[PDB]
Amino acid sequence: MADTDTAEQVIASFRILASDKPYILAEELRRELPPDQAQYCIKRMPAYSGPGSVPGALDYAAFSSALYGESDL
Amino acid sequence: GKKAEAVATVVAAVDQARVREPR
Repeated sequence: MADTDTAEQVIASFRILASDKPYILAEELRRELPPDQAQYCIKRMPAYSGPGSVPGALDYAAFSSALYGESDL
Repeated sequence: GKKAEAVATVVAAVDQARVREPR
């Protein structure tokens, strides 16, 4: 809605699941995303990357770029 | 309705990368 660009859509969509957060927790994807989706994603998004992060945060923004862009080809 | 729509986008995007998974 307020954003659109394939990669931006996933970030805006993930932000909603993480509850207005620059990162998402593994447990959140398990209860917010099909158990199978949380496990697969929890692997893509590296270990978040913020200043006031938390003990167990993940960055879906890094994973979004890989889904629509992985290695040059 | 707003949150469910976001999950559809994340799930749809997740299935895209999964399609690249052999059997």
